[PDB]
Amino acid sequence: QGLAQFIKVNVTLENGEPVFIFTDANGQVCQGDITVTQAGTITYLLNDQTLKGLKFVGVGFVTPFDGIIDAVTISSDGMLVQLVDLDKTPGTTKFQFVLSNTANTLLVLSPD
Amino acid sequence: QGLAQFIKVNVTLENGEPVFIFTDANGQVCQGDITVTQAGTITYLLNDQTLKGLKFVGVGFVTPFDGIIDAVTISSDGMLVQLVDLDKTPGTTKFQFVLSNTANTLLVLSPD
Amino acid sequence: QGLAQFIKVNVTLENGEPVFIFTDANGQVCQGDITVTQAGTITYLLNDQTLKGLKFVGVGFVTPFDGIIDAVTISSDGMLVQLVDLDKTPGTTKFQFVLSNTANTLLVLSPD
Amino acid sequence: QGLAQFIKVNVTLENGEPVFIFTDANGQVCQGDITVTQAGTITYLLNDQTLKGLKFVGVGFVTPFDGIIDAVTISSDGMLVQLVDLDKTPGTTKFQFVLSNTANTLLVLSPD
Amino acid sequence: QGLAQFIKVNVTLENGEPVFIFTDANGQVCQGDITVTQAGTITYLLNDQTLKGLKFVGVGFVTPFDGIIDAVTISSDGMLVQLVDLDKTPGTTKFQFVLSNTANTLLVLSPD
Amino acid sequence: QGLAQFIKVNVTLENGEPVFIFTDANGQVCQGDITVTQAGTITYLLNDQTLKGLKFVGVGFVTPFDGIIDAVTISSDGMLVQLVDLDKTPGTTKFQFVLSNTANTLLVLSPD
Amino acid sequence: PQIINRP
Amino acid sequence: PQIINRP
Amino acid sequence: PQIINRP
Amino acid sequence: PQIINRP
Amino acid sequence: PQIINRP
Amino acid sequence: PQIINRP
Repeated sequence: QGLAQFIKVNVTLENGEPVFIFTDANGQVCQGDITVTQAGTITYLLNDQTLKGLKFVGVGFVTPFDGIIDAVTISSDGMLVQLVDLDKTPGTTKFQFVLSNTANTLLVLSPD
Repeated sequence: QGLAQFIKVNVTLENGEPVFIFTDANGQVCQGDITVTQAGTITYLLNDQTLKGLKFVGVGFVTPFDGIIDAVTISSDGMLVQLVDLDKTPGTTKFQFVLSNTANTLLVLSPD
Repeated sequence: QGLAQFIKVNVTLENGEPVFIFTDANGQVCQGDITVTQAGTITYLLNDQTLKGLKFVGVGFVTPFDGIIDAVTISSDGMLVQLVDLDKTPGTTKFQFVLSNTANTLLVLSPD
Repeated sequence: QGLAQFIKVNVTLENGEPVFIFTDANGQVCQGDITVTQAGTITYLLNDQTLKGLKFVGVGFVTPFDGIIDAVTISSDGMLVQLVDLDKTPGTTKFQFVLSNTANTLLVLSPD
Repeated sequence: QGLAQFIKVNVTLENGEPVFIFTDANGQVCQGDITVTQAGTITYLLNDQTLKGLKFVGVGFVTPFDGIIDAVTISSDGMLVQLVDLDKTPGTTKFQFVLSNTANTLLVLSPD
Repeated sequence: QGLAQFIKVNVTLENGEPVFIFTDANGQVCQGDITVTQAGTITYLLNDQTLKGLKFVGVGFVTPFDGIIDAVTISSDGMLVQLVDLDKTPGTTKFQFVLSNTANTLLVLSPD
Repeated sequence: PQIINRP
Repeated sequence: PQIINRP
Repeated sequence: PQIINRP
Repeated sequence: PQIINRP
Repeated sequence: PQIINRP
Repeated sequence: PQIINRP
């Protein structure tokens, strides 16, 4: 039985555009990247301070079938996305948060 | 940082009606009930063997504001629901799985 | 050609939690339970006085395939759910209202 | 308490295009039109025989605020739409079924 | 490579009911009808001045399979609907805008 | 009035992972990139040959508020996304297609 | 179709 | 609530 | 509205 | 099922 | 991909 | 962000 990690996704504007600043349980800025050394979950909680009505709509992957992340879940209010990582497949994967916003109809992506 | 628990919600038909049998990581039948000793997540994975096209649509509560469970997430395919339990508020809560099915337009509830 | 019954689902808070009080056409408190002695419909209209943003998302059944209720319909604003009961199958069924709410991401269930 | 009426919306193709033929409880073709003499419901059940994957998405009105029909409900499978007509406001309203289909992304409308 | 036309769908109330007034790029009232003499798109932009919370939910057709319009797209905020017209099939087609509204649960249709 | 451009988003699997190959109206592979010299639309049509059930869910931006693209529309079947570019704001923007798939619950992103 | 109301 | 059918 | 196609 | 919290 | 605007 | 798996 495995590890439940909690990361906060703080989003601010700078120069009119979104900046993502991840925060760990301690309240320290972390880089975002996680190492998973057993079957578990990563819960990401949105702290939208952009005033732009951000909501998670999903977690996007350029290599979605590399099997590093098994599943994504999301809450009905878009404040929470969770990844299930059964940690069977070794290797690494890069992903980006996909979010809706209320100013316009384009999706927002965290940096690649 | 906390516990990621995994439970499997196997659903079968008996007398034309759904029966829910929970299974732990070791493959043992469990009662379904959990104790949370610190902040974490409970991941439930649906094993629908009713041939009725079941999908999770949510997790329902008669006392939804008792604060025991903080949030519910669900996967786009309805095979996974996760609960976030931050374990700040002590006490106990009872819930029921709410699911859609393809035979008809009524929602399915696990037993109270 | 059959009976169209109209029940109001008044929801209040008590002790921070939802209480369901059904009201009939006369404005009298009724128990909620209906007897259907011909093909018809039951229209339930939500009067949410909990300030918690309740909306019907469905009507849930522990024995969803007992065929007593044939179908459920719901309105786009979640204020109305209707049951179609063709009254072919004799017997009895228990159901619970499933509702979303704006305070959190858990579904609300009326009592079993 | 009021009338629950049931009409069947049979849809066929003729000249590659949908034709709507309404059927009453006795199995007779009807014009579609109804009179409401007291508060009630009209339930329409889709019998799609066009092989085009039709589902109700709603019931459309050119005078949607004329108050003749109070509400529209629909089933999760798109086979049923119900109108609530509380019969307070006298007058007449004309409406059209709006439906999705699986051949393409245009919505289908029954005749005005 | 083809023509991208932009029409504005201004909606007002008159006598409590919706009136649709189309406006072309020049700001002149136009009749609404378009002639397509090559593969292209028609972008319709909603200017809802009815205070009734109108949003496009689709573009409806009594002859949806006549193949004059190939596809419909819509924006997540319901302010924009676009038609793709590959202009392969000659002939003519009539359509109506289908829109949701916040006063009630009936769909709104522009005139046939 | 402006240009309606059409690009085809062919998606194949290579090394178990999606590859995006863009095709212009002449059937030539293109880089994907466009220049807009006046107000118009870019229509992208999905040719999914990955057997993975891909559908467009949106078009994602790291600088979603840069005003280069004004709006995004999408078709109900997820085969088409259109961008509206009113060409008022000069500059350049980079985006990525966001898509659902049927193998799993992670979103697919085209390369940054 | 048409709906006619007569309270 | 409970629903009772008697055809 | 009406749409007229002339390829 | 039931959930029991003990911080 | 990239989009370039030139009014 | 990146995710690294070590079973």
